[PDB]
Amino acid sequence: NYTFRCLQMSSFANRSWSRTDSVVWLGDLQTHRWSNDSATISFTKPWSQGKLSNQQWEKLQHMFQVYRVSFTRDIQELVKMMSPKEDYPIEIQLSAGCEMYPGNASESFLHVAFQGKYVVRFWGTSWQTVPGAPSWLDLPIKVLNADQGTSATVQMLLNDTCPLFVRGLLEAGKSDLEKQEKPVAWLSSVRQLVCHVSGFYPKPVWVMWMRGDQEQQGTHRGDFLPNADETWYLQATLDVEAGEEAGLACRVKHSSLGGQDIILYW
Amino acid sequence: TQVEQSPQSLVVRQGENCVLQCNYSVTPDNHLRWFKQDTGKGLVSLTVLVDQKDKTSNGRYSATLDKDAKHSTLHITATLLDDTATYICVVGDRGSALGRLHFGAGTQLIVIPDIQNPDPAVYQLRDSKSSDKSVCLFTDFDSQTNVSQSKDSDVYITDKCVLDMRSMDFKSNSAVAWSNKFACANAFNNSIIPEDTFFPS
Amino acid sequence: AAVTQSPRNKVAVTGGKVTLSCNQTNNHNNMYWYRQDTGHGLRLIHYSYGAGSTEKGDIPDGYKASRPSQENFSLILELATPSQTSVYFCASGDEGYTQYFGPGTRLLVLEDLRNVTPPKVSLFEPSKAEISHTQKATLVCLATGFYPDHVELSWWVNGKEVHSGVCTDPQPLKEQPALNDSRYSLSSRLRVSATFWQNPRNHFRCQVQFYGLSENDEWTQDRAKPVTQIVSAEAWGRA
Amino acid sequence: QKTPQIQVYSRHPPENGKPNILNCYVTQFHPPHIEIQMLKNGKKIPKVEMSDMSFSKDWSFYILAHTEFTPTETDTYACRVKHASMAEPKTVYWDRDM
Ligand SMILES: CCCCCCCC(=O)N[C@@H](CO[C@H]1O[C@H](CO)[C@H](O)[C@H](O)[C@H]1O)[C@H](O)[C@H](O)CCCC(=O)/N=C/CCCc1ccccc1
Ligand SMILES: *[C@@H]1O[C@H](CO[C@@H]2O[C@@H](C)[C@@H](O)[C@@H](O)[C@@H]2O)[C@@H](O[C@@H]2O[C@H](CO)[C@@H](O)[C@H](O)[C@H]2NC(C)=O)[C@H](O)[C@H]1NC(C)=O
Ligand SMILES: CCCCCCCCCCCCCCCC(=O)O
Ligand SMILES: *[C@@H]1O[C@H](CO)[C@@H](O)[C@H](O)[C@H]1NC(C)=O
Ligand SMILES: *[C@@H]1O[C@H](CO)[C@@H](O)[C@H](O)[C@H]1NC(C)=O
Ligand code: NA
Repeated sequence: NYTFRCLQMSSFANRSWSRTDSVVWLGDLQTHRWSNDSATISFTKPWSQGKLSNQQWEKLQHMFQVYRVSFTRDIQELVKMMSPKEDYPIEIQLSAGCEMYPGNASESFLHVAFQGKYVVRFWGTSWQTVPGAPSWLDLPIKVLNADQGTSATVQMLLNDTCPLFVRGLLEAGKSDLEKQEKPVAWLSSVRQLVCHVSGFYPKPVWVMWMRGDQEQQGTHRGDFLPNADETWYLQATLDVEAGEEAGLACRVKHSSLGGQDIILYW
Repeated sequence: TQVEQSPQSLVVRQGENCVLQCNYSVTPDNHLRWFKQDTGKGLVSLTVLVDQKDKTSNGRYSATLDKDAKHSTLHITATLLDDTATYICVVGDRGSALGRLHFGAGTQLIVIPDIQNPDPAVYQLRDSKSSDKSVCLFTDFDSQTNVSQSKDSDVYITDKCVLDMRSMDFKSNSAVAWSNKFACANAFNNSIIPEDTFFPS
Repeated sequence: AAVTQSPRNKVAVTGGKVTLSCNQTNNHNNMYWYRQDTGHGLRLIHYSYGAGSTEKGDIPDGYKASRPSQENFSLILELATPSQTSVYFCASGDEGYTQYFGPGTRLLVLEDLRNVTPPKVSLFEPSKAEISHTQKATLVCLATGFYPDHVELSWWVNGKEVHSGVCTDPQPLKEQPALNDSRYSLSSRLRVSATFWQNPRNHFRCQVQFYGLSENDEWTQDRAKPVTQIVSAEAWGRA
Repeated sequence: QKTPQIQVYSRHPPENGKPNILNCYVTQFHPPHIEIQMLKNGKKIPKVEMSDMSFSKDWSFYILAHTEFTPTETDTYACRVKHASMAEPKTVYWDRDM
């Protein structure tokens, strides 16, 4: 059950300085990358084109190449329209894509954020603001909804292109997505005992401090932190009194270990 | 210069068709509009094409747009004298007010009017305030005649010009000549005027 | 969705202030100023997205804009140059793409106003022979001695303007082509049925709207101040 | 404006003399203009690979900085971060035993 995200971020510093960069994720694997610096979108995987032919990719990337230039100009003009109400610096973020379910079921989204606040989404047939959004955005939204061409294209992209494309990606990237890399663990202290776990994919993992059979309820699991090689890092910390570290261990369960859990006795 | 039109200028006889070309490099190309502009006056919209492959009509004017090609044509059927005008091509890059219009420099059309019943003559006309001042009106000739500026620079002669009496479906070329220092028999010596020109009195 | 411009025509001197005004009762947020010049398409000078806003277009140099209200968008030239001789066009529109254009404003910036002069207008009555040969009467009007060439000749019958049966020279001819600041002449014809000419209740009038100096332009010379004015000539029919 | 959370951590279990990769993971900041250096002994490491910038569901940005390193008893490693939200640069140190 996977989610495809096209995360775009745009930063307008002056009237005449901006940049827009994009990255694309399928679950937690990056599949595309588009620097302001490059005229073209880059694949970060072998299978990033999906089941699309070369001709369909060209047509699709050209749409984006024109989007980026047009997007930049529009924003710059929309600033001029609202001036002096909102001025630079301006940060703009899109989050666009489609979550995929079994059968044919999908849900496509396109959320826009302004200065870090989610303000606009594309819904059904048009752009609309969301609860909390300023009232001044009604003029921008009225102007963006005036552009019937953009609306039709965006409708096609959300309703058809995204789910078709992602169904393609999932077949082509099957082996990288179903990947099974094993965690490696190690111990340390500072007393707070730390069980480091690293190298594991996919993201679901279980880490507990075990005094033999009994689970130590004080085990504080941290955040999942990324490694560079598209695997994960996690550490669980237990808080103890000194001299009490005998008969204590860290048990780690993961899909790749195949029943054979990692046990580190301290 | 992202919008180029062709031909730059062209001359046709009444009743004949013509085709006007517009090629453009503008990106994107939301819509293309064709304007008509009479000399002196301003911009009458004739049509606007919006689709990837679009076709429009408006009476005797029809037009095409192919966006892959970035190419449009305006076809004028059965040209009338009033079609004499400059025809201008405009490409808008958005479907909203955020867009910029990119204008071609226009294609100038001249339509030569059909003169069914020529009756060439050179009449003298007198001033309503002063019977001693006068002009010479060469008129009722057909489109195959040319009028030339005078040899004597103290004589003045205007170029040919067609008028249209609408009530009677009647058109007539005409030109004027006058001078301080001269008479209407000698006024248009320096033009090749028809053998059967009526010089009265 | 209508848009007006004023003045419709203007003669100015180099260094003078010229203001070209554009009015619009559509409640359109957005207004735009272009200039038309032979060998180019219309080019954007300034535009506005509402009252208080003015933005630079593609060729803004020499021009200030001003949007005092939703209704008015002005184009201000502080120090007019000869290169700003053009035909200016204002337009407006709401959030959509269509820009609704005004009728246009001709501007001529001269180096110097010394030779500005209004026309003498003469009306020439139809030829007896034309009447009898054709059953048609051709009036001829003659604007003469005027400079610069900014005139609008119009034909008026019983206080209403007539276009049918008119033709006017497409350009004025020079009275002394040898000289650099030559005066101009212009001619026009009105043709009607002999019946119509032979009615002495029909009042004919040739009108020339010369564009020249304004009230507030300085005038050093002895001769009458060659202001923007109407000069005309006039004749009735007769059986 | 939000203050960035820096977390320094090694890829493989540390061992003095054995090659490894050191990761500096900067998160939860806004705006995205951010300067990251990885430091050895307080000097700038030359070959620091940076991942592309991305953001989480809360619209907060994140970015993974990393580079090769052999750890030693005698060498310190750190991640220095300049950002508008902070008056002066925050520097967090790799703790080995953590
Ligand atoms: C990410 C998926 C979007 C894909 C859009 C593809 C269509 C596109 O590129 N539209 C272009 C160009 O449009 C023009 O050309 C096309 C032909 O290619 C067509 O003819 C169009 O009709 C024509 O207009 C238009 O420029 C749009 O406007 C840019 C929309 C910016 C966008 O996504 N904005 C969303 C909200 C920003 C909210 C915001 C504004 C101001 C301050 C605070 C927040
Ligand atoms: C495309 O689909 C929308 C409805 O889909 C929803 O909105 C999408 C942007 C995406 O988020 C989906 O996952 C959502 O389920 C259609 O919108 C409807 O259109 C009709 C008019 O034709 C209108 O009466 C409805 O109110 C619209 N629905 C909503 C929820 O607003 C749209 O027509 C589709 N367009 C095309 C070209 O396929
Ligand atoms: C963003 C619109 C949703 C539809 C997504 C279909 C995208 C298929 C190919 C990946 C596109 C990579 C370009 C990202 C575009 C961007 O946000 O700049
Ligand atoms: C534009 O913004 C950038 C931001 O880094 C700055 O370096 C540049 O000097 C600015 N230019 C102008 C003209 O304000
Ligand atoms: C981003 O890209 C555009 C066009 O590719 C360019 O004009 C602009 O200067 C770039 N800005 C930066 C900061 O790289
Ligand atoms: Na121009």
